[PDB]
Amino acid sequence: RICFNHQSSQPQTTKTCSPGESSCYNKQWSDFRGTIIERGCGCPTVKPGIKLSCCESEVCNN
Repeated sequence: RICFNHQSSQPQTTKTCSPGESSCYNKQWSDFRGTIIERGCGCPTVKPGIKLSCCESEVCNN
């Protein structure tokens, strides 16, 4: 699996996940500086106040 791993609206970058990892994620939250969108491999656990979206297809997390 290959997932996007760039932050927000910055230029696209991708990452090849560990073998057997089938998910990608999109996490979004706000902080004192602005709105952040983090992307990566896997499907992390839900943390309060953070929006999370997981998908299981190639570069599915834009």
